[PDB]
Amino acid sequence: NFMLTQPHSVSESPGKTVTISCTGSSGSIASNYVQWYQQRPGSAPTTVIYEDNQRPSGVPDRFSGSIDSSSNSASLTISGLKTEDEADYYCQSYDSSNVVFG
Amino acid sequence: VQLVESGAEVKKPGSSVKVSCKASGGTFSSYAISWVRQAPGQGLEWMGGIIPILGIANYAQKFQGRVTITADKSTSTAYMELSSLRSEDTAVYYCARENGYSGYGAAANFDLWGRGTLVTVSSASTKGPSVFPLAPSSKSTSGGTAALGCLVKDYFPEPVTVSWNSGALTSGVHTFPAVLQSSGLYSLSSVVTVPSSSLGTQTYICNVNHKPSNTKVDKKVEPKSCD
Amino acid sequence: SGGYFWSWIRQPPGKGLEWIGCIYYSGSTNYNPSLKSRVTISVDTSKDQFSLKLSSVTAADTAVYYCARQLWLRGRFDYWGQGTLVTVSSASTKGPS
Amino acid sequence: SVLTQPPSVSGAPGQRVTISCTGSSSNIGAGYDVHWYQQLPGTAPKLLIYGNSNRPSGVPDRFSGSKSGTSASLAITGLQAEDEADYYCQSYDSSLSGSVFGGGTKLTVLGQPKAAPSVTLFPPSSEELQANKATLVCLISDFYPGAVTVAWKADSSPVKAGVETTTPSKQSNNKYAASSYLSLTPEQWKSHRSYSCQVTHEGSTVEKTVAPT
Amino acid sequence: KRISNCVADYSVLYNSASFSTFKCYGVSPTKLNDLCFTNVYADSFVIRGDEVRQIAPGQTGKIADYNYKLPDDFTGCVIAWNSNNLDSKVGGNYNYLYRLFRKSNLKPFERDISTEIYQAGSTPCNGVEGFNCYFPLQSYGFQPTNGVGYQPYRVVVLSFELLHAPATVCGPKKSTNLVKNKCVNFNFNGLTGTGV
Repeated sequence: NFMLTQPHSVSESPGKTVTISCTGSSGSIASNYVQWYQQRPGSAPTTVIYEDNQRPSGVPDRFSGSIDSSSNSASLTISGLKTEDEADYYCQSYDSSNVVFG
Repeated sequence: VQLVESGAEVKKPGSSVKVSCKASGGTFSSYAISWVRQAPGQGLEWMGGIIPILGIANYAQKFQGRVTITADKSTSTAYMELSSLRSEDTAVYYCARENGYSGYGAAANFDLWGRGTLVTVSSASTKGPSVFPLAPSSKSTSGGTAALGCLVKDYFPEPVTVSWNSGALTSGVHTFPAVLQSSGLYSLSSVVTVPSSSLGTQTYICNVNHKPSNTKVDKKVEPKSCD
Repeated sequence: SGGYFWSWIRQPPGKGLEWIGCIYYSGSTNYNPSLKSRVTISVDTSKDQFSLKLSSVTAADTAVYYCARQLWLRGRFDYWGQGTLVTVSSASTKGPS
Repeated sequence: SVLTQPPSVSGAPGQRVTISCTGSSSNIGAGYDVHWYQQLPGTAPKLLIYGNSNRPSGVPDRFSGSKSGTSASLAITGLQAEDEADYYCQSYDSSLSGSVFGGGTKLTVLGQPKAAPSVTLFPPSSEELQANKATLVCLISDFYPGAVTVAWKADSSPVKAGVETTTPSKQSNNKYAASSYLSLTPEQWKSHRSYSCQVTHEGSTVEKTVAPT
Repeated sequence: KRISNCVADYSVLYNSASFSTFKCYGVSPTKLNDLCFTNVYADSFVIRGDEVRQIAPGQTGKIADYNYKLPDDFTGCVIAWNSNNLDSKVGGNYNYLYRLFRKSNLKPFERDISTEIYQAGSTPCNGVEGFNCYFPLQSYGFQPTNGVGYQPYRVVVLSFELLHAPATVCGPKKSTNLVKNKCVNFNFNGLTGTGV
C-alpha cells in the first residue's frame, strides 16, 4: 500500500529554479532507490537521474536530485528551465518486489 | 571487591545442581556478570553472561538451552542451575565480571574472578566407608622402627581427613592422595613410623572423619600374633 | 546473457506510468498486486524474445504498452522500447461511411 | 577450537621469553583486543593486561603485550619464582558469538634431581579376607622425583588388570611418597604361591616378595 | 567479519527478491563487481523499523550518533530485510540491547561496550539506581505482532578497504551464456578460436 505522491501540475518561467517533490506514504523515501523519468508526449520515457543523486551520461547537470528522508519526500531540482524541458516527470520506487511509480 | 563462591559439590548424572555466587560490598548491580569454566585436559570455554540490573540472558551458540542463570538484586547474589549432568562436566566454574571501556577493539575482559566451585559427577556414589587397620610382621621389621597404619576403602566423596589419636601424633605422619578406579571410586592410605618399644605399651587408633557423609568411625589396630 | 531483467510497463493516455510485472531469463516472475492472477509472461530464448499474455481485458485497460530493458532490479529502466497503442472497444471492425 | 597455542616453550632465567598466538581473521584479525591471563595451578586466575595498551594496578611492568596484525605476542624479561603457571589467549569471537580461550602454554623445563627409592610390601590383614575383596598395596616412599612405574607379577605371569598408581605428593623433607593398590579376591589369593610389586627408577629395580602361607 | 583470501560475486546477494530495503552509496550497484578492492568489512546488527532512516551518511539521531557513526566518505552498502518470524517471540523478546546515553561524540568505525552508569549532574551515585543518574543500556521492544515500523530488522554494512595493497577479493569474468550453433569466438584455456 505504498504510493508515491507527486504534484500534478507545476509551472515555472524559463531560466528560474523549480523543485519537484515525490512523497512516499508508508515506506521511507531513503529505503529504496528513486528514479526520475522525463517523458515527451508521444515518445518513450527516458531516465534523467538514478541513485537519487547521480546524473546519467547525456543529461545536463541541471537535473539535480535531493532526498529529504525526514519528510519521506524525494526532491528533483531543475535549474535554468528551457523549451525542451516541457515533459512529464515520474518518480519510481521498488517497495518490496513491486515497482511503484509516481 | 571480593566475590566468594561455595566449595566442592557432588551430584548425580541426571540431577540438578544449584550453586550461588556471593558478592561482598557493592559494585555488583552496575556491571555484567558472567561464568567461566576451566577443565583439566582442555581449554576454557564461556557459557554466557547475565546483566543483573535489567535481567537479559546472553548465552553462546555452543551451549544449548539446558543451563539457566538467575540473579537477585535484593541480596546481590546470582544463582546457577544446571540439569542433565554428563560425564564430561567434571570441572570448576568461576564468577567473572565484565568491565567495559572505549576503543577500537571493545573486547570483554574479566578483571574480577571468583574462587571456584568443584562440581564433579560420576558413578559409585556415597556409601558406608570401610576402614582396615594394618599390622607389622616379624619378617618386615628388622631394625628399631616399624611401619603401620590404616587402610580406607569404599568411601565417597572427597575429601576425607585422617587423624591419629585425635591429633596427638604428628611426627612421621603422612597422608596419601586419592586415585580414580575403573568403577569410579577413590582410595587413600596413611602410614606412620614409630619405634618398636612403644608398640606393646601405647596403642594406636585411626579416626576417619567424613563431613558430607556425616560419619565418624574409629577402629583400633592390634599386632599380629603368628607373624 | 548478462544477467539483466525484463519488465512490461504500461501508460494510459493522460495518466501516469503503471508497472505490470518483471521477468528474468529463468522462471522468476513478480506481478503487481492490482494486476495479480492476470499477467502471464514467458521467455523463449530460442527466438530471443519474451511475450506477455493478459486475461480478462476490459475497457479500462487502454494503455500504451512499453517494453523497457531493466539493468538493476531496484533501479532504472535504461532502455525503453517504443510504445504500441492498445485500444479495447466492443464492436465489429467496420468500414467508414 | 579456533585458537591454537604451543604446548610448551623453553627459556633461561635471564633472557627474553616470548609467546605467539595465532587465530582467525574474524576474532582477532577483525580488530578486537586480547586479554592475557595466568592460570596458576591452585589459585584463581587474575587479570594481567587488557587491550595491550594499559597497565592494571598490581601488575609489574615486565609483561609487554603487542598485536602484530593478526597474531598477538607477549614478551617477558627474566624468569622469576612464580612463572610456573599457564598462559591463555582471550579474545571476542564473532563466529562463536562470545569469548573463547586458547590452548595454553606450560612454562617449566626441569628442577627434579634423582634419588634412591625404597619400597615396602604389606600383605592384607585377616579382617580384609571376609569382605570378598583383596587390596594388595605396595608402598613407595623416600624417592625423588615422583615418576615411578609400577609392575605387578605372581611369579608366573604379569598382572595387567586392576593396576593403579596414585600421584606422589610433597613430603615434609621435600621428598615424594606414593602408593599402588591391586584389586583381587580371596578365592584366588591363597592359590598363588607369592605376590610382589616391581618398580624401576633410572635403572634401579627393587623387588620385595610376600608369602600368604 | 573480515573477508581475505576469498573470491565471490555480489549478483547472488541481490537477486534474492526478499530484501525490503537496499542502500549503497559511493559506487554504482551494477558496476561494483568488476571494480576490485582489498578487504570487505561486514558489520551486522539488529535495529527497529523507525531507525533504518537514521542509518545514512550525514544524519543525526539517537542510534547513528551513540552506536555507529557514519562518516561522510562512506562508500559501503547497507542491506536490510525483515526476519521477524525468527528473532521475535510471544511474551516479549528482550534479548537485544541498545545504547541510549553517551557522554560525548564517538569516532566512526568504533565500538563502545562501556557499561558504566552515565552521569547527568555533578553528584556521584556509586553505581546505584539513585538520583541524577541512569543506565545507558536499555532493552528493546520487539514483538512478532508489531506493524511495519517497530519490527526487528537485520541491518548489515559492507564497507570496502582502499590502500596500497593487492585485491584479496575480485570480480572475475562471469559465466557467459554458452551460445551454440553460431560463429562465436571463444578462449577455453588454451586457444582463442572462432567457430560454431
